[PDB]
Amino acid sequence: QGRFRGNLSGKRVDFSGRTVISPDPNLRIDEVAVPVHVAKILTFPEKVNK
Amino acid sequence: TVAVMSYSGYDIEDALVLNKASLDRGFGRCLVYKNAKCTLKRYTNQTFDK
Amino acid sequence: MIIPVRCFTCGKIVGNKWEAYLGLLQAEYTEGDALDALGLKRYCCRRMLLAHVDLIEKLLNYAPLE
Amino acid sequence: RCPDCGSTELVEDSHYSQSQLVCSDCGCVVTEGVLTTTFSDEGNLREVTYSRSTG
Amino acid sequence: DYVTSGITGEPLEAYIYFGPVYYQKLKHMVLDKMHARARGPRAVLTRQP
Amino acid sequence: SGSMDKGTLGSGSKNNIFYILLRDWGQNEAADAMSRLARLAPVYLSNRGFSIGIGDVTPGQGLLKAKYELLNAGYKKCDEYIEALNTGKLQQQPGCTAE
Amino acid sequence: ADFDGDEMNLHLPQTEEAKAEALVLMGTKANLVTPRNGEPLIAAIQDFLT
Amino acid sequence: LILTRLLVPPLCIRPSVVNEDDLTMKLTEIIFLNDVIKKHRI
Amino acid sequence: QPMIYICGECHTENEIKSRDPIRCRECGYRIMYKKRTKRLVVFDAR
Amino acid sequence: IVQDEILAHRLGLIPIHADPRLFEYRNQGDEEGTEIDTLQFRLQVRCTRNPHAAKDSSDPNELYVNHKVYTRHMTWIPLGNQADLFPEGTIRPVHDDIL
Ligand SMILES: [Mg+2]
Ligand SMILES: [Zn+2]
Ligand SMILES: [Zn+2]
Ligand SMILES: [Zn+2]
Repeated sequence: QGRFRGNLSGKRVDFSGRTVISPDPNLRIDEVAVPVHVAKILTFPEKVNK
Repeated sequence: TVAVMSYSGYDIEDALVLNKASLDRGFGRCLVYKNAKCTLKRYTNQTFDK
Repeated sequence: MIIPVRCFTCGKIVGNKWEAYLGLLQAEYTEGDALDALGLKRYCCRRMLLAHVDLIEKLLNYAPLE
Repeated sequence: RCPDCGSTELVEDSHYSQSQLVCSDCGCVVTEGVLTTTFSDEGNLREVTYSRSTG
Repeated sequence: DYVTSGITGEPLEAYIYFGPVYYQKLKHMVLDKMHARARGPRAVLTRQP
Repeated sequence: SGSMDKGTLGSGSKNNIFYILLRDWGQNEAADAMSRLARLAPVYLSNRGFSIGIGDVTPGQGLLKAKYELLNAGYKKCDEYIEALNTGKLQQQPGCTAE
Repeated sequence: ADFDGDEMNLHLPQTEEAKAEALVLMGTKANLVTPRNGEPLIAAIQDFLT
Repeated sequence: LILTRLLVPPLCIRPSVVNEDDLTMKLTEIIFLNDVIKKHRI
Repeated sequence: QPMIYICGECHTENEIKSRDPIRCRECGYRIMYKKRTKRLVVFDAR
Repeated sequence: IVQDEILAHRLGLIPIHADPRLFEYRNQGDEEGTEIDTLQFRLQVRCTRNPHAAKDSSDPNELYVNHKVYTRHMTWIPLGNQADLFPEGTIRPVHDDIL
């Protein structure tokens, strides 16, 4: 629980989620299905341009 | 009423398929109960929560 | 708690069979003869009555009443 | 008072997990984020009577 | 038992093992475990979520 | 010729057909073929039907006789070895003492 | 993973640089062979072999 | 290398309720003992 | 006008509307339950 | 004792004896409905002690009255002009025995 082991070397982050997993063989091998509920919480800041 | 067979490939690793109409007729229905509580107390000074 | 209205598997109405089933059992029948008398043929339906537990009778004894 | 529109209709509100103070008339955010102790220190709480702490 | 397919309407090519089994539902449900975070409270001593 | 099995589709080793695709034609071809198989195999199998039952594990007839004979032979041989030991007749194998 | 009640985490990188590095170096399509000895890991699984 | 003063750590690395953190208890007991020895030697 | 709590033992309506400590008016019981609501609630039969 | 949600689910499964070829699909929203695309029933029963009960005080069928709610306690409430088009007795639950 000390600083070096517990805080500096590995720490908690935000913009992340956890859930159970289930199978779906209709996807490609480089895709993952995300619930709409979790899609509404996580946000990516897009810069505006032309 | 179980049938032991391979079906639809959405049941690969220990996953299993459920009949929709049985779920609509009450199969596996359940209830979850939770409790909340509060306390109103009298302080040393003659004053109290309300 | 209380008998379900419809058989899960096939959707047949079994909710109206409980009193008759108990009455036929009370007449010294056996479960097989009673279930055949009521006309429940598919074994997906016989388990709906053969394996029921009637908790509402016991629960109501703890219910408030005058 | 909202610094952007001057209206006084500030409402304390939290999104899914983010606590914030929002002007309910123009959508501005005046103050966001809180710092709260967790269980890891909740287990260590002691007590000192203030009379003792005051001599 | 001899079983007929429900999608194609044609008989299957193997007899299917069929019957009743006792199934019990555990207390774990996905609705109680879905969780996601974008931004929120942070500890005091170390400013981490 | 042949029939496909773990040694040619499974994640064991080389000679995997997806491995050949990856090494000779690129990543995209392997990633496409995997999805094509994943979509085609269920449609065949779930409509063909494939099941396991108690009939598939019930012992045969000749197996019972063979097992009975084997058990008797083995037990008799063990009894003769113990008989050889307890009277001291047992020859000591030249790697350890009698026990 | 085996779909017996397991759970998995998910992170959403918040930068274009992180996005590019994740896509190019950690992509699933670029990691079809394990680096221990160069043997494939992502291949068919039970009930696709049958 | 032999100490005669101590820096008391800032408040921010020892929150209000641990009520207060144990480092505060140690500091208060040290200063209490210091006052005791001073007045008693005098 | 005053609000009614049902006693937990004899189920005789009691009115408190005060800081008076909880105790039934007829029996000695010390537990009370609120009456059901008067507004209607709509359910989907699904 | 039955919860509201369970009771509503149970009421959902009771078959009705209307002819579905004389009604239209209810549009989205408009929860009120009207005479052309809805039917209405009313259920109302209260349980009371039997005044003429004997001293046996042992048979539930004699101590209490209306202690069992059957599906025959539902009364059709005509809406609009339905009272004329459907003659008496045509609109009802089918089975009349369901507890
Ligand atoms: Mg697992
Ligand atoms: Zn059935
Ligand atoms: Zn404003
Ligand atoms: Zn009372």
